[PDB]
Amino acid sequence: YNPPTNVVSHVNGDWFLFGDSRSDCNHIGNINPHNYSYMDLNPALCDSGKISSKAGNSIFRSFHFTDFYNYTGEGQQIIFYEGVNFTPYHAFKCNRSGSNDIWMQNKGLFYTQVYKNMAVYRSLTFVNVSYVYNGSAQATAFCKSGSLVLNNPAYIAPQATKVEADFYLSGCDEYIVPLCIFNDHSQYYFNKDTGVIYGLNSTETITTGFDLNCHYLVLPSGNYLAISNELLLTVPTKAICFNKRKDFTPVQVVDSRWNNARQSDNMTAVACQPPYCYFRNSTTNYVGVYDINHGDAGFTSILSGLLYNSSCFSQQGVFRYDNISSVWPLYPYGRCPTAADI
Amino acid sequence: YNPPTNVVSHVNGDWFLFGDSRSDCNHIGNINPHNYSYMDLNPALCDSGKISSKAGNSIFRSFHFTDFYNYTGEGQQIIFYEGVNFTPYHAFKCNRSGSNDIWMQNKGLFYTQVYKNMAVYRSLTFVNVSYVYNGSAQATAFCKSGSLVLNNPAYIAPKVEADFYLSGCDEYIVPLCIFNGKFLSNTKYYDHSQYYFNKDTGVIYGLNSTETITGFDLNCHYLVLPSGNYLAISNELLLTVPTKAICFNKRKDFTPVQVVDSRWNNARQSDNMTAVACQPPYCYFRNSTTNYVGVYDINHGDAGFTSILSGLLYNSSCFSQQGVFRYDNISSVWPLYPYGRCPTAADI
Ligand SMILES: *[C@@H]1O[C@H](CO)[C@@H](O[C@@H]2O[C@H](CO)[C@@H](O[C@@H]3O[C@H](CO[C@H]4O[C@H](CO[C@H]5O[C@H](CO)[C@@H](O)[C@H](O)[C@@H]5O)[C@@H](O)[C@H](O)[C@@H]4O)[C@@H](O)[C@H](O[C@H]4O[C@H](CO)[C@@H](O)[C@H](O)[C@@H]4O)[C@@H]3O)[C@H](O)[C@H]2NC(C)=O)[C@H](O)[C@H]1NC(C)=O
Ligand SMILES: *[C@@H]1O[C@H](CO)[C@@H](O[C@@H]2O[C@H](CO)[C@@H](O[C@@H]3O[C@H](CO[C@H]4O[C@H](CO)[C@@H](O)[C@H](O[C@H]5O[C@H](CO)[C@@H](O)[C@H](O)[C@@H]5O)[C@@H]4O)[C@@H](O)[C@H](O)[C@@H]3O)[C@H](O)[C@H]2NC(C)=O)[C@H](O)[C@H]1NC(C)=O
Ligand SMILES: *[C@@H]1O[C@H](CO)[C@@H](O[C@@H]2O[C@H](CO)[C@@H](O[C@@H]3O[C@H](CO)[C@@H](O)[C@H](O[C@H]4O[C@H](CO)[C@@H](O)[C@H](O)[C@@H]4O)[C@@H]3O)[C@H](O)[C@H]2NC(C)=O)[C@H](O)[C@H]1NC(C)=O
Ligand SMILES: *[C@@H]1O[C@H](CO)[C@@H](O[C@@H]2O[C@H](CO)[C@@H](O[C@@H]3O[C@H](CO)[C@@H](O)[C@H](O)[C@@H]3O)[C@H](O)[C@H]2NC(C)=O)[C@H](O)[C@H]1NC(C)=O
Ligand SMILES: *[C@@H]1O[C@H](CO)[C@@H](O[C@@H]2O[C@H](CO)[C@@H](O)[C@H](O)[C@H]2NC(C)=O)[C@H](O)[C@H]1NC(C)=O
Ligand SMILES: *[C@@H]1O[C@H](CO)[C@@H](O[C@@H]2O[C@H](CO)[C@@H](O)[C@H](O)[C@H]2NC(C)=O)[C@H](O)[C@H]1NC(C)=O
Ligand SMILES: *[C@@H]1O[C@H](CO)[C@@H](O[C@@H]2O[C@H](CO)[C@@H](O)[C@H](O)[C@H]2NC(C)=O)[C@H](O)[C@H]1NC(C)=O
Ligand SMILES: *[C@@H]1O[C@H](CO)[C@@H](O[C@@H]2O[C@H](CO)[C@@H](O)[C@H](O)[C@H]2NC(C)=O)[C@H](O)[C@H]1NC(C)=O
Ligand SMILES: *[C@@H]1O[C@H](CO)[C@@H](O[C@@H]2O[C@H](CO)[C@@H](O)[C@H](O)[C@H]2NC(C)=O)[C@H](O)[C@H]1NC(C)=O
Ligand SMILES: *[C@@H]1O[C@H](CO)[C@@H](O[C@@H]2O[C@H](CO)[C@@H](O)[C@H](O)[C@H]2NC(C)=O)[C@H](O)[C@H]1NC(C)=O
Ligand SMILES: *[C@@H]1O[C@H](CO)[C@@H](O)[C@H](O)[C@H]1NC(C)=O
Ligand SMILES: *[C@@H]1O[C@H](CO)[C@@H](O)[C@H](O)[C@H]1NC(C)=O
Ligand SMILES: *[C@@H]1O[C@H](CO)[C@@H](O)[C@H](O)[C@H]1NC(C)=O
Ligand SMILES: *[C@@H]1O[C@H](CO)[C@@H](O)[C@H](O)[C@H]1NC(C)=O
Ligand SMILES: *[C@@H]1O[C@H](CO)[C@@H](O)[C@H](O)[C@H]1NC(C)=O
Ligand SMILES: *[C@@H]1O[C@H](CO)[C@@H](O)[C@H](O)[C@H]1NC(C)=O
Ligand SMILES: *[C@@H]1O[C@H](CO)[C@@H](O)[C@H](O)[C@H]1NC(C)=O
Ligand SMILES: *[C@@H]1O[C@H](CO)[C@@H](O)[C@H](O)[C@H]1NC(C)=O
Ligand SMILES: *[C@@H]1O[C@H](CO)[C@@H](O)[C@H](O)[C@H]1NC(C)=O
Ligand SMILES: *[C@@H]1O[C@H](CO)[C@@H](O)[C@H](O)[C@H]1NC(C)=O
Repeated sequence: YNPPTNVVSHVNGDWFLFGDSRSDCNHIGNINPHNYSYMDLNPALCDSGKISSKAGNSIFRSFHFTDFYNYTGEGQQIIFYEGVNFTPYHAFKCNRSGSNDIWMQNKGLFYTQVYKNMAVYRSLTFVNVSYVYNGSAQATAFCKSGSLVLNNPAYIAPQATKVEADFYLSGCDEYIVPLCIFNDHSQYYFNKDTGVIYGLNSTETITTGFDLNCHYLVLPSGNYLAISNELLLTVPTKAICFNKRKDFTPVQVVDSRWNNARQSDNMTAVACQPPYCYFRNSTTNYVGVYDINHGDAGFTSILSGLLYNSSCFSQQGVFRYDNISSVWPLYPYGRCPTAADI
Repeated sequence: YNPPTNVVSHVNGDWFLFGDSRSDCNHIGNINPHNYSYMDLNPALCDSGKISSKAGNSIFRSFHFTDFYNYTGEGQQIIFYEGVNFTPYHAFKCNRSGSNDIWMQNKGLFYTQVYKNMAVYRSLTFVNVSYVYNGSAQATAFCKSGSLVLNNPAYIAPKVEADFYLSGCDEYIVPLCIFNGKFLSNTKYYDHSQYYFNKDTGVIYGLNSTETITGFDLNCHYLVLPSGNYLAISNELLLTVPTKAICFNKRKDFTPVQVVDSRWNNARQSDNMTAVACQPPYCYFRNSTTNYVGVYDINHGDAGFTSILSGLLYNSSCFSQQGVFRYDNISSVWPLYPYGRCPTAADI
């Protein structure tokens, strides 16, 4: 009896968690009353030095908006428990005429690149992208909804019939940058070292509004050039920074959603696929004790696997022991049991 | 005893092999004496319906050149035993001051896409890519060496552009290439420059040239694209456009492919580009520990590789970096990046 269990865990001590208030030990200082029941993470892991988490935030939210947290962490086995802090609930769009679906599509495309690459790099952090433009027209902040203000990519208008800007990716093995457009102007990023050109022409669509479509390029270091044919130019101000190549190690991603009253999405589930990712989810509504949206038994149970080492990680779940079981593990990592007759 | 064995094999009947003369059951017709000793494949498999192979050819060779074979096959587990038919032995380059190194770079990048994608598609074949160019110039063939004449991408020379279409597949591999370095024109130097543009998604893929350490030849990138209506655009005098594509069909659960090293006898220079292309988790690389010494002639019918292919004569439970474990119950080593039903190395 060694069943596949619905938890995130680790083979050894070499792991790292990226999360939000539900695993942010520092949030307790900002709330009254002061206790840890808002967390799904067990408080014994607070001192572990293996968690980079921030209340109200997500990796995607930090990537695109001024509400920035510098998520930073290193490990062989990466675990994610965030994403909810940019959801349909927030109803983000650039204008009144925008579309939240475009932004849900972006969320899904972004996290796909995060997960794929964190299966091959130990280290994730942010860097500020140095960009230079001689057409000093400032940035406008041309995309706002409530307290969410877009600052990556930056907008540049022309001031002192074609606009360009230089940017520089440095210090990391590989970087994610956003390349975006509103769905008649084109947008190119050009690597001057390699000669590779990435671009986006604008084209209409039938079932959406009018908002910023982003693609997330996984780029090398180099001296780049952002170019545009018409008036507006978009350029990266932030990048996910990948370091320290490792043997392929699937990441673990926990479903980050609200209580059913608020509207959530399944874009991290879409992004999380085999062989690079295992998706864990409770079989219940998120019903928190601190408030309705924080401190749930189902998700506390999933995260409880971080309190011990486990042998084998599979699509069905985690097997603690490496010898025998009654189910064949799919897409395994670690020392895995057989389910043959012996 | 259940060790990781050095063979290519299959979990069940659902498999397919892509290869060359060393698994070409026809060809016996075109040689004298008529003996199957030239193959590393076992003749018993000749009527399996699961081999697409052609003597003298390789997938990369058919992709790029006039010497075309329509490689075609479908299976959950895919095995490749080809590649040697484009090697430094052939010493290909376009012009006088060309570079084979560039074409090995090209080889490595092509097979990287082939193996990655045959991990997630059942069916592989070739489609001809039809293109419309409205100028007077023809698709001329200026880049060849021996009996190898480049026909993909095409090469048009009178801003010039041409339509092209990707139909018949879920996804396609097409070449986007340029010549390295800056070409001269009326004192002023200019950069080689080619874009492809999807008119539906709006995505623009492009290449411009740069200075890199002599050896001026065609640098290709191999884009994995969806069906749609495309535009090939040039900012230089010359236009390049895809004439063939690798055609992927029938999405499948992730199933690592198996690649067998394809080299010559050591008297001829081979390359390791398929090894570089074959990496975990999407590919397992099998190679013998000896020099290729063939029996029909020096380059055909080797013991080491005949041994590796013999695993196709039976079903095997578990596939891993170290090799194929036949049985799914118990073993002495822990399988790395396993596929199938794998044994434990634990003490019961
Ligand atoms: C070299 O020779 C080979 C062999 O003669 C030639 O190979 C053939 O190439 C042609 C293209 O020239 C291919 O046609 C296309 O096939 C696609 C796939 O069709 C099959 O799969 C479809 C979907 O399968 C999925 O669903 C089923 C459930 O129903 C599952 O079983 C399966 O697992 C999948 O999940 C099936 O619907 C279909 O019946 C086939 O089984 C098609 O998608 C493709 O359609 C395009 O064109 C259509 C117009 O006819 C149009 O309707 C569509 O819009 C679409 O754009 C098209 O039919 C052959 O598949 C291919 N055969 C083989 C054996 O490889 C090759 O052309 C030749 N090359 C040269 C250069 O000469
Ligand atoms: C992760 O896990 C959770 C739990 O398994 C998944 O939650 C389900 O999410 C799907 C997709 O969004 C929902 O599908 C909707 O179903 C609606 C009708 O469903 C009724 O039937 C269910 C009983 O068979 C019942 O559970 C459900 O009520 C639930 O939500 C109520 C919220 O007001 C709450 O009062 C109840 O306590 C109960 O929890 C409904 O009566 C349908 O109208 C929609 O169109 C849509 O199809 C499921 O309902 C969700 N189920 C639960 C229990 O929350 C979640 O999708 C998983 N995440 C990912 C990313 O896959
Ligand atoms: C598949 O398997 C076969 C056998 O396992 C394997 O064959 C080996 O290939 C390599 C590379 O072609 C050969 O390596 C050479 O070995 C000799 C000594 O016998 C060395 O002196 C050579 O040294 C070179 O590299 C040095 C680096 O410091 C240079 O200084 C020097 O100038 C030389 O160029 C060279 O490495 C090896 O002999 C064969 N062995 C056999 C038994 O054939 C093949 O490489 C494998 N294929 C792949 C893709 O891995
Ligand atoms: C070369 O000249 C031909 C003229 O024969 C140009 O043909 C044009 O091709 C485009 C793209 O296929 C056609 O547009 C398409 O129209 C259909 C239906 O209207 C639509 O379904 C497609 O989405 C697309 O919009 C266009 O009609 C056609 N023009 C004519 C006059 O027939 C072609 O553009 C030229 N190619 C180059 C590279 O200059
Ligand atoms: C899981 O295994 C790891 C080894 O990778 C253990 O980590 C060690 O924990 C002790 C504390 O008792 C430290 O002194 C070591 O420095 C740790 N090493 C590393 C690499 O973190 C960990 O204790 C194990 N967990 C459990 C619950 O036994
Ligand atoms: C990169 O950019 C961010 C955002 O502007 C900088 O974050 C600010 O840093 C200052 C000084 O540490 C703080 O006072 C602010 O509170 C920070 N803002 C936020 C939203 O966190 C960051 O300093 C920059 N980092 C580097 C290395 O240049
Ligand atoms: C996020 O935090 C990390 C971790 O401190 C920062 O990493 C430092 O980056 C600088 C270069 O700007 C290096 O010289 C340091 O050695 C790095 N680490 C430390 C501990 O000093 C990273 O720059 C931060 N990113 C942002 C956008 O603020
Ligand atoms: C931590 O404090 C919170 C207060 O927010 C406590 O939450 C209570 O949970 C129980 C569950 O039965 C309810 O009876 C209360 O109504 C909850 N109060 C609120 C405001 O949500 C929680 O019990 C405390 N836990 C510890 C260990 O101190
Ligand atoms: C794709 O293009 C190739 C051009 O090489 C076609 O193959 C040739 O077809 C002609 C006419 O049947 C034959 O006489 C030649 O022998 C073929 N050449 C080679 C190298 O095999 C092929 O028929 C085209 N396929 C489709 C479906 O149009
Ligand atoms: C598989 O491994 C587990 C993990 O050690 C074994 O569990 C032990 O089983 C013995 C039976 O004699 C118990 O007394 C111990 O309490 C268990 N130890 C632990 C640490 O859980 C299990 O027996 C092994 N199964 C087989 C068939 O070899
Ligand atoms: C979109 O938002 C920007 C500022 O975020 C604003 O300048 C602009 O007026 C808005 N668009 C429309 C159509 O009002
Ligand atoms: C902006 O001007 C500086 C010199 O003042 C130059 O070095 C830089 O490359 C310019 N950027 C662009 C995009 O032209
Ligand atoms: C792409 O959009 C630009 C507008 O900036 C336009 O000039 C061009 O015509 C479009 N692409 C093509 C292939 O026509
Ligand atoms: C995500 O939700 C969409 C809603 O239409 C659904 O079609 C899709 O199957 C879902 N994907 C996953 C991975 O849950
Ligand atoms: C596993 O069981 C099978 C019987 O079908 C056979 O290979 C052998 O008995 C077992 N393996 C070993 C190594 O004993
Ligand atoms: C074919 O060649 C092999 C290798 O020399 C030889 O042993 C065998 O006898 C040959 N078969 C026939 C039918 O001549
Ligand atoms: C490349 O070779 C062709 C003939 O194959 C020759 O005419 C041409 O001049 C060469 N290219 C250049 C740039 O000189
Ligand atoms: C590449 O080269 C052409 C000239 O050959 C130049 O006009 C074009 O702007 C370059 N492409 C990019 C993206 O800068
Ligand atoms: C291929 O060959 C080069 C040396 O020419 C070597 O550096 C590289 O690591 C080799 N790769 C493999 C997979 O054998
Ligand atoms: C492998 O299994 C299939 C059934 O899935 C069977 O028909 C076939 O004969 C087996 N192959 C061999 C070589 O025994």
